[PDB]
Amino acid sequence: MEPEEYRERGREMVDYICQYLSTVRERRVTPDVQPGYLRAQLPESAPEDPDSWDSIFGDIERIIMPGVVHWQSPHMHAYYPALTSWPSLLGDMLADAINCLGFTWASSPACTELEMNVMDWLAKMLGLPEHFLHHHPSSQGGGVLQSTVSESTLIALLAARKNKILEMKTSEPDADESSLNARLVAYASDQAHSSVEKAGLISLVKMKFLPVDDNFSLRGEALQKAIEEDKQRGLVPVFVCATLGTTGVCAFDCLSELGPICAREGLWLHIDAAYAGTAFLCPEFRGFLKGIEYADSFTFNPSKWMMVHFDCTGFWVKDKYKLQQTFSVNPGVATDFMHWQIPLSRRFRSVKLWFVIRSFGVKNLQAHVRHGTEMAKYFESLVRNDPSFEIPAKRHLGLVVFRLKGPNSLTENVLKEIAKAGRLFLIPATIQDKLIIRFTVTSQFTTRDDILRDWNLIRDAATLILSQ
Amino acid sequence: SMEPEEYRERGREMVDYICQYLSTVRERRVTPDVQPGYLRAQLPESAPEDPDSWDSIFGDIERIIMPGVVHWQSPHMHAYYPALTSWPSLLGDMLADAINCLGFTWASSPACTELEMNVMDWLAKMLGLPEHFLHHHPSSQGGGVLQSTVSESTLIALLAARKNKILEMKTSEPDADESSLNARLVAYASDQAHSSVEKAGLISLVKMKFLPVDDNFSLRGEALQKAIEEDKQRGLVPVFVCATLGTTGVCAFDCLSELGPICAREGLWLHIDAAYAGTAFLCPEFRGFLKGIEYADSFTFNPSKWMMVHFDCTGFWVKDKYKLQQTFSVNVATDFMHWQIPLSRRFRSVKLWFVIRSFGVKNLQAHVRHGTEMAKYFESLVRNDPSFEIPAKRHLGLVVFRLKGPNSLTENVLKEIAKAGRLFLIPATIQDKLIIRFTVTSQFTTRDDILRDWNLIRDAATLILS
Ligand SMILES: *Cc1c(COP(=O)(O)O)cnc(C)c1O
Ligand SMILES: *Cc1c(COP(=O)(O)O)cnc(C)c1O
Repeated sequence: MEPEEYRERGREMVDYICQYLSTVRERRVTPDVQPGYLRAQLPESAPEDPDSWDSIFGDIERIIMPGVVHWQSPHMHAYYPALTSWPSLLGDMLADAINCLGFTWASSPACTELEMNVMDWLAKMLGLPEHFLHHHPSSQGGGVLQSTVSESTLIALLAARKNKILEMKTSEPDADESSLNARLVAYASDQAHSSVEKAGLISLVKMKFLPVDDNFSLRGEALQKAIEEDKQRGLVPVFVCATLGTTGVCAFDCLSELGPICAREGLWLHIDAAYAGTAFLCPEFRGFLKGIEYADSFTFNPSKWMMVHFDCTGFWVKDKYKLQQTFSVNPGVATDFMHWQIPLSRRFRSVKLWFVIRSFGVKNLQAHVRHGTEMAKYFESLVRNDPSFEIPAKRHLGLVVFRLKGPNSLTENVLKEIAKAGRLFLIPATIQDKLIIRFTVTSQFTTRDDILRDWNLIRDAATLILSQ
Repeated sequence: SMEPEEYRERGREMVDYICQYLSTVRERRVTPDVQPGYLRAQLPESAPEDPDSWDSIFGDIERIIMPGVVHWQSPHMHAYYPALTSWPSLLGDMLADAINCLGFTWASSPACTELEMNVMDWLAKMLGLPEHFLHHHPSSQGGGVLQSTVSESTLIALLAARKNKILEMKTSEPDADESSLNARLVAYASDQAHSSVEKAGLISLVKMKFLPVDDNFSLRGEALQKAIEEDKQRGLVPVFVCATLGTTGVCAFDCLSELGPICAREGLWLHIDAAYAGTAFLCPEFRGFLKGIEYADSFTFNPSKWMMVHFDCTGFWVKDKYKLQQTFSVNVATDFMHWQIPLSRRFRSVKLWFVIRSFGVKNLQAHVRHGTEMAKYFESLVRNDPSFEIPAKRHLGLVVFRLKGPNSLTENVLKEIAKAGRLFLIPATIQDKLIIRFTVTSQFTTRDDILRDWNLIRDAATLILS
C-alpha cells in the first residue's frame, strides 16, 4: 500500500468508524448465523495477487458485520460491558504505527515510562493504598497493564505459591518445588469467576470454593473455618481471591473481614474487581473497597466499564520483588516489565489509556459510572413494579438480575423468544438452582428510552410465554 | 465527552501524522538519548479533572512520547528480531477496536471466531504446515489459534504436554496428587533456546534441561536420545521438547528430522518455536528447515516479527485440540477460551486478514526473498573484510559477525556506533565470542540502507584497529 493509498483508505476507515459507532442502535445486536456460516463465503486459499482495497473494504459489511455481536450497542446487555470510545481508538492508531516492544525499558523507554506514571494516576483515581504506587517513598509495589483479569488472577496465585514454596524450602531444602506445591490450597467465593478455577487448573494448586451469605458475599467466618479444617489435614493455605462485583449477581465479598484474616494467617490476598473497579472512581461506591490496605494484589478492567477498548487490565502488587521472583531465576534502577508478566514482549497499551483519562477527565468518567448506574436503577424500578417477576439479588451498580416467578423453564423460554429477533442480547446465568436473566447497562450513550424499549421487548416476550 | 465531528477531524489528523512518521522514519535517531526516570518530570502528578485540548494531547506525541521511542520500523533498527507494521495491519485493527467485541465463545461474537479459523487455515497452507493443523481438513483433530506472543504459546504447549502426561500417569497411580506426579517430569530444549522456554519451566515448576548443540548451534537427535536415557534411568519422565527453527542468537535450526521420530517413539510433546524464521516458510525453498514437521504436536511463529502484521499477532497450531482444551477446562461451535490462558480475547484476525489480502502470497514471498537478499549482500561486504569473521552461517535475514581477536575490539566497535545511535545493534555471545547481530528489519530496506549501515560499522572498526 502506497503512503498516498493509506491516506484515503485511512480517511475512509475513520468515516466508516464514525458512521458505525453513531448508528449502532440501528443494528440487530445478535447476528442471525449458524456455526460454520463464514467458510463457504471465503476462498479456501489466501489470494496469490493483491485483492483490491475496494473489495477488502466492501467485505466489512458484506461478510464481517453479519457475524458480529455489536458489543457497542446500548441493546447489548450480556456479560459485563466492553466499551470503546473516540479517544481510545486514536491512541492505538499511534501505538500500532510505532509498533515498539517494551520487554525491557531499553527496548523502548517511553512504552515502560508512560505506563508507570499513568498506572499511578489510576491507583489514585480508584483510592487504592499509596503502597500500590511506583513513585511513592515507602511503597515497594506498583501497577502494570495486563491483557485480562484472568491472567492477572493467575499471576497473583503464581507469585503467591512461589513465595510460599521458597519459604517452605528453608525447612526442607531437599524437597522438590512441585512436591511442596502439592500441599498448597487456595480459596475463593463459590461466586468466583471461572478464571479462579482455571488459575488452579493451570498452576496445579488445589482450589476450594467457599459458601456465601444471603447477599452472595464471602464472609470471614467461611474463610476462617476452611483454613482450620485444611491445616488439620496438613494442607497449607496460600491464597485468597476476594471478588468485588461477582459475574452472576455483582455481589461483593466482605473485604473488611477477609483482609485482616489474610494478614494474620499470611495468605496472599488478591482482589478481583474486573467490573466494579471502575465504580471506585466515585467515592460514594468506595464502601465495598473497605479493607483494601490488606490486599497483596488488586485487578480491574478499564476494558469493561471505563471506555478503554480491549485489551487493558490494571494489575497492582504490594511487593514487586515477590511478583518478579515468579518470572526471574535471578533475584538496575530501570523497571523491566517482562518480570511483571507471563510473556516477554508487551506493547504500548498506555497511550490509549492516557488519551481516554485525559480526553474525558476524571469527573466525566465519574458521571459516566453514575449515569450507567442510573439507567440500571430505572430498569430495576420497571422489573420490581411487575409481579410476574422477582429480583433475587440487590443491584449495587449497572447489573440487575431477575426471572419470571414459577419454574426455570418460563425464564428459559423468555430468553429463547427474545433470542428470535435478537434486538437485545441476553445470556442465561444461574444462582443456586434458580435461572436468571442478567441485564447489564453497557453503552455510555444509554438513554432512559433505550432501557424502556428493552424492558418492553422482555415484557412482550414474558406475556407471550405466560400465554402458552 | 467527545463528539462525532470532533473525532472525524482528529482521525484525519492521526492518519496524516502516521503516513509522515513511517515515511520519514530513516530521519529519526533509532534509539533515544534518555535516562530512566526521564518522563515523570514532563507529566502532571495526577489525571486531569476536566478534559485537556486535542492540540495539547496530539502535541505531546512529538513533544513527550517520540523522544523516548525506539523506532522498531526504522531500516536502521538491526537489534533483536523485526517487529514489522504496515498500512493494511493498522486499518484492520482500527475496525477491530471500533467493534470492540470479545470472542471467548463463538456466541460472544461468531465473526471473531470464524474469521480467525479460516485465516489460520490460510496461514498453515502458506507455511506448508501439515493438513492435520487445519480446522476444516476432514481428518484433522487440530487447528490454529492466534495468541499474543510465542512466549505464551510455548508456555501453553508445555502446560498441555504436562497435563496430558499427568492424566496418563494417574491411570496406574489413582491416589497421586497432580503436583507430585509433575515433580517427576523433565522437559528439553537447545541451550540456544529463547529465554521463554526457561520462563515456561519456572512458571509450571517443570524441570527444564538445556541440551548441547553441534558446530552449527543446531540441537541433534543424538543429544536428546542420550538425555532421555540418562533421565529415564534416574526415574524422570521425559514429557516435552521445544525444537527451535531460527534461534535468537545466530538464527540456527534444530534438526527436526532427528528430533521428531525420537519424540514420537519416546512419547514427548514436540513444540516448534519458529518465532522469526516461521515467515520464511512462506517461500518453499526455506521449507528444508521444516523437514520432520509431521512429528510436531505444536508449532508457533510471529507474523508480528517479519510478516508486516503489527504486534500482537502470534500463530499457534496444535495436532490435538482436545489435549489443549483438557489443559484449560475442568470438564457445533468452537470456543477459543479453551485454547488459551485467559477467558477474553479480541478480534486480532482482521489485521491478519487485511495484511494477507492487501499484499497477496506473492508480495509476502518477495518481501521474505528481498530481506534475505539484503542480508546476503551485507554478508558479502563483511566476508570481503579480513578484519571480520562470520562465526555462524546466514540462512535468512540475520548476519552475526565480530572483529578477529579479543571481545574488547568488537565491544569498542559497538560502543563507538552507539555514541551517535544512527543504527541500533545489540551484542550476543556464542560461547567465548562477543558477536554483533545484524537483523534486516524494514520491508523498505534498500542496498543503500545496507551499504550506509555497513560503512558506519567498518568506520567504527578502522578507528578501533589503529
Ligand atoms: C469479566 C470478569 C473477569 C475476567 O475477565 P477477563 O476476560 O479475564 O479480563 C473476572 N472476574 C469477574 C468478576 C469478571 O466479571
Ligand atoms: C523473539 C523470539 C521469541 C520471543 O517472542 P515473543 O512473541 O516476544 O514471546 C521466542 N523464540 C525465538 C526463537 C525468538 O526469536
